[PDB]
Amino acid sequence: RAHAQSKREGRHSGYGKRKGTREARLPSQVVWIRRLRVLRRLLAKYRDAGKIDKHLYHVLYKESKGNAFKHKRALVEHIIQAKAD
Amino acid sequence: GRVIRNQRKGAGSIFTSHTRLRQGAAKLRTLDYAERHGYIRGIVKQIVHDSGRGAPLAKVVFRDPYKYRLREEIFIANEGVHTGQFIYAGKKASLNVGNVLPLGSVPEGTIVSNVEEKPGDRGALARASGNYVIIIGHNPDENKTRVRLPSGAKKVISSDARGVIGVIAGGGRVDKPLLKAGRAFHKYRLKRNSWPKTRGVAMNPVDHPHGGGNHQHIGKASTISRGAVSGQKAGLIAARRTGL
Amino acid sequence: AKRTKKVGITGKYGVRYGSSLRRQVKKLEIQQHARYDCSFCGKKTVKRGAAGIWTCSCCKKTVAGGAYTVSTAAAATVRSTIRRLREMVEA
Amino acid sequence: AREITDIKQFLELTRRADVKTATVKINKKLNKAGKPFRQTKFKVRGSSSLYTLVINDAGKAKKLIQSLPPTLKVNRL
Amino acid sequence: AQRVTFRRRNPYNTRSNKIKVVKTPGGILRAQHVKKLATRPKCGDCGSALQGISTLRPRQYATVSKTHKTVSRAYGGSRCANCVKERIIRAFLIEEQKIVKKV
RNA sequence: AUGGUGAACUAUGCCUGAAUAGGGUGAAGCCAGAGGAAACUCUGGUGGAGGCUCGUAGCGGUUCUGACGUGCAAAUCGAUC
RNA sequence: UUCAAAUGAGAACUUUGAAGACUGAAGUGGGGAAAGGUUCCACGUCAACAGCAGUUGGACGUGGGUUAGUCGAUCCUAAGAGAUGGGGAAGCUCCGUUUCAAAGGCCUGAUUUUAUGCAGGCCACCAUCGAAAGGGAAUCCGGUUAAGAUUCCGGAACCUGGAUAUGGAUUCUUCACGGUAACGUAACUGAAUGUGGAGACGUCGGCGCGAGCCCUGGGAGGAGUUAUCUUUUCUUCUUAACAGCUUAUCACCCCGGAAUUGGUUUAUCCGGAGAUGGGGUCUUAUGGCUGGAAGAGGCCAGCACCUUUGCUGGCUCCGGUGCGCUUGUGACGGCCCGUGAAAAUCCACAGGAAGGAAUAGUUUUCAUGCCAGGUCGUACUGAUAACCGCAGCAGGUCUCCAAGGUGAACAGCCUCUAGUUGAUAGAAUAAUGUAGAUAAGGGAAGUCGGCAAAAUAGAUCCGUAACUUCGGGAUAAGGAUUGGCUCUAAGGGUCGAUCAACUUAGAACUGGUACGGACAAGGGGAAUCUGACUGUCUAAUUAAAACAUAGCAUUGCGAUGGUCAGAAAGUGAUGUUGACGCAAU
Ligand SMILES: [Cl-]
Ligand SMILES: [Cl-]
Ligand SMILES: [Cl-]
Ligand SMILES: [Cl-]
Ligand SMILES: [Cl-]
Ligand SMILES: [Mg+2]
Ligand SMILES: [Mg+2]
Ligand SMILES: [Mg+2]
Ligand SMILES: [Mg+2]
Ligand SMILES: [Mg+2]
Ligand SMILES: [Mg+2]
Ligand SMILES: [Mg+2]
Ligand SMILES: [Mg+2]
Ligand SMILES: [Mg+2]
Ligand SMILES: [Mg+2]
Ligand SMILES: [Mg+2]
Ligand SMILES: [Mg+2]
Ligand SMILES: [Mg+2]
Ligand SMILES: [Mg+2]
Ligand SMILES: [Mg+2]
Ligand SMILES: [Mg+2]
Ligand SMILES: [Mg+2]
Ligand SMILES: [Mg+2]
Ligand SMILES: [Mg+2]
Ligand SMILES: [Mg+2]
Ligand SMILES: [Mg+2]
Ligand SMILES: [Mg+2]
Ligand SMILES: [Mg+2]
Ligand SMILES: [Mg+2]
Ligand SMILES: [Mg+2]
Ligand SMILES: [Mg+2]
Ligand SMILES: [Mg+2]
Ligand SMILES: [Mg+2]
Ligand SMILES: [Mg+2]
Ligand SMILES: [Mg+2]
Ligand SMILES: [Mg+2]
Ligand SMILES: [Mg+2]
Ligand SMILES: [Mg+2]
Ligand SMILES: [Zn+2]
Ligand SMILES: [Zn+2]
Repeated sequence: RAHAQSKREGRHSGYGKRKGTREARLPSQVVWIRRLRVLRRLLAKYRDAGKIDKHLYHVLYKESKGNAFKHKRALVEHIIQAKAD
Repeated sequence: GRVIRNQRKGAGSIFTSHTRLRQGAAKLRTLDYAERHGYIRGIVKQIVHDSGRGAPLAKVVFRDPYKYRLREEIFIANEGVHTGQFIYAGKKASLNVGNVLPLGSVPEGTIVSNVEEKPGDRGALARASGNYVIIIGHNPDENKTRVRLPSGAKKVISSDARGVIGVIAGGGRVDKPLLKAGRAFHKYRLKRNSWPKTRGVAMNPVDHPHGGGNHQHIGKASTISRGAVSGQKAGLIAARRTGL
Repeated sequence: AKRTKKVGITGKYGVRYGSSLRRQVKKLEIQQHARYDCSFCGKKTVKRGAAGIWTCSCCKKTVAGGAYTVSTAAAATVRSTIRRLREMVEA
Repeated sequence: AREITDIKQFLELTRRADVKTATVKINKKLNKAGKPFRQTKFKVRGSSSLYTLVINDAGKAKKLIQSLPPTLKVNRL
Repeated sequence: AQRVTFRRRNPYNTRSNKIKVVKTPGGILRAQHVKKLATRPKCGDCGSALQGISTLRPRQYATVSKTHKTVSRAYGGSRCANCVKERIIRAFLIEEQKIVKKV
């Protein structure tokens, strides 16, 4: 339990403590699935709330699939700029 | 010496055909009153794969003329035949792909398949995928029909023999390289025990007429006469010529 | 991006079997794995099952065809020959 | 194995001509948001099934006991 | 960390030797042998599953009422509604077409 | 030479079952973006193919020509593979 | 391995207690298939056997022990085996399995002399054997013995076969009503014959969901530690078959009519052959609540006492988390010149032969009630001692369950549960060995030969040639970094607030410059001979350049046939086959 608390604070995680590859520790597909589900969940929420019409929703749906946005914050800012123009 | 490999196959112990997954024998309808006078209509219910056979098979259901029930037949499917299609078989059937007609009821140049050698044997000729028989003429006297066979030979067949209009489906199969020993393994796994094959010159004299010697060589002409006996017929049997 | 220059689908075989043999398999692998128009429902939903069997995802129609293509060149010629001969029997 | 919720149906089971035994169980349990109350279960032993009637009202429970047929063998706790 | 054992003499992991781990009122983990799952009845024409029909092992159908094994319609429990609709329309139109061919 | 007995080992086919961590590589198909008059050409992702690859259980048995060599053993033991 | 006690004539070896250790969940743990056959358990006992010992034992002597309508066998069929009818053979016998055969019996009507003679029709499938892992009607929990249990006891269920009554339902419109529909229900006639479904099925990949396990918060008990510290460490808090209600991705129905194309998966598929959207229907894998059921089981406290040994009290509650582990399952996707059993058995539908109501009948597919369920197997070992190897032999022998930490990991290393502590011992430390190791300077000078050994090794970042079938070569080659500690930034869910995961990057500080600190873990390069590759063989001296392989070519054959088998045959293999085939090189 004491060791787990140290790990939660960021300790024992340097290059000298890693034996598997980055993929073995955390698969890149798992990271992608988390991010795309985050982006798609936000787009449906905005469209249902009426903040975005279906025409702009469809454009942003295929941009997120095309790796246009690196995180949720980048998508929200892009929506604001699109609505500001 | 001992009994050679090609002699052991006739005993039929481990060299029998692997027929567990076969859909059934592919035959035409039994030649009956409806076929030889008029026609009878069937329906293609499904087109299915057959293990050990390149060409697909079609299941066609006909009504029993003399009993209230349905009779199912297994046909070798031709190109263009689809599920739900009506198939017409008999002397008075139309000239369409999939129909079964006597050879004397079609004009010259008609392409047919699953042709009967004799009327009623339910199909013997042009059964493999992509093969067909070409009708080249008729002889109304003596009721004979002249056709061309896939091997190129010319045969005289009775005009009452039946055949299916079209060409056997699945053609072009042998144009694709097998590319590996594994695919050859799975091919003959559904057919029979004949693969792989060990060369005779790699054996000992007790095993094969080509065996032995301080080098691998046949040592005598590989052209064997038609009159040789079992244990001698290894190589090129009754060869008229050799070379490229 | 473009991942391979010329091997295409035959990149799964690596460097084995020879280039000429891999080239021949490439032509027939693309044909057998493609989607074809259904002559019954008009959609592009026909794919091969076993060799010589072609089924449409819609409308549940199965058509007997070639080993790696829906229709071979020989089968097309046979249809024209039968159609020409049929027209000379009724009229 | 089977639970009944209608009291009128319960009395019909007690005189079904195949029922010979019954038991009464008292449970001291708590209600949704108050102090514990008294729960009683009336169990009728049929030929193939056991019927259980549960009533959470003590006042209504005592009346049911007095209404049971005398010929029925009743087991307490 | 309790470990379980088979409750029959079959020691192999076959389709008829499936088990599920359950916890008993005695507070221990014990293997529970489960039967193979049932398959829904299929339509006679299109082959899709039939709506409103119970999913049971073949022998268990004899132990349930007729309500669980049919639908209140022609060919109920044998053909689906859309396939029955096709049969009725096809039967009517063809029979009408036969009359106009007769005259 | 005559008449008999063996496929519980093993060889091969068939029928019906069961078994096989974690990694590397990243083929088709698909999405977005960039360049160009056009044909089309590049970039980033996605995807997870192979009688591919590192390496456990498993299967096999290269070397030390190691141990043993009236042995634990009429073929085994250890390391390496 | 050690100390002590007990027993005994006698104790390194038996029993008990204490201590030190190991197996470390792919076990030295807990069950089985085959094989063995009483080795199982108790009492008595030590001549022989346990290559020392023996008071002990799988030894010796005498007894005890295996309980089933629900678990298997029994039934079904698989590859295959094999009677009959017939044909061969001097003959023992051979062929063949639906075959050149007059190959057989259940629905009844007819009869109240008696039991079935006798009228139609139906059906022609035409022995039998073949699976303790395939198919398959039906059971669970708690308790109980020296040794038995899903088999005994208590409680609670279910199936099949057979008897029958009541209630309910239905009928004077004789064989039910509702919903536009998908369809719903406590029921709600149906012979021959026909059709359909279930039985019934490959493999790999990721994703969703369920169960058990793992981790964890609060609280109610018990135990450990306490010089000091620790609201702390460990442990208990459980819910079966079955039953009622309810619960679903997929699929389907109704309304409506779409380009400013929309919807939508991690994975690109769907829509005028009707999308999105709104409202509905259904499968019940699965979960929830309740009955079963707290009366059980579990954890504690207070009382009796040689004793048959109990008696009385409490508590057994409420949450969180996930690329976790194992396993089940759903919707999908990849692959084949490979497309991945059969039968018994059960149900539904189409059909309409018959039987039926008014002072009366039918439904045992609705509910309740009554009776029966035979035969054989069942103990135990399952292996460094119960099997096979001449044996209590380091060999061989099919399979299920699988905790914590480290770490990519079922690797190695340590620990909990459980199980063992068994292998003749004591003393000494010569040579020579077997096994494990280290060496100054030189660095293959050794040797047939770098044989053996050493060096390299994880991860992150940088960098990477000739050649090439353009796929590779490649971890090419060649470099740098890695601890601890204190911080910072970014990446989410539900509804401004609130809650919850280890992933990556960076910066100071710190040390005998150490940090994949044990464990774990590639030497590399330039060329020649040879086989293309993966694969295969001389069980027990040869693993290769040998065999095989894809590719290429040649030969025979159109069935009254090619190749091959047989003593013969009304006999066979290829052949459930037909030249894109079979056969021979
Ligand atoms: Cl041979
Ligand atoms: Cl198998
Ligand atoms: Cl070895
Ligand atoms: Cl020495
Ligand atoms: Cl070569
Ligand atoms: Mg990814
Ligand atoms: Mg990826
Ligand atoms: Mg040789
Ligand atoms: Mg010779
Ligand atoms: Mg010769
Ligand atoms: Mg079984
Ligand atoms: Mg054998
Ligand atoms: Mg062979
Ligand atoms: Mg390898
Ligand atoms: Mg040696
Ligand atoms: Mg010696
Ligand atoms: Mg160890
Ligand atoms: Mg240990
Ligand atoms: Mg004993
Ligand atoms: Mg002795
Ligand atoms: Mg002695
Ligand atoms: Mg016989
Ligand atoms: Mg049998
Ligand atoms: Mg026992
Ligand atoms: Mg037992
Ligand atoms: Mg023996
Ligand atoms: Mg022996
Ligand atoms: Mg030195
Ligand atoms: Mg030195
Ligand atoms: Mg030298
Ligand atoms: Mg020298
Ligand atoms: Mg070496
Ligand atoms: Mg080689
Ligand atoms: Mg490999
Ligand atoms: Mg050898
Ligand atoms: Mg060797
Ligand atoms: Mg060779
Ligand atoms: Mg045969
Ligand atoms: Zn279509
Ligand atoms: Zn349907």
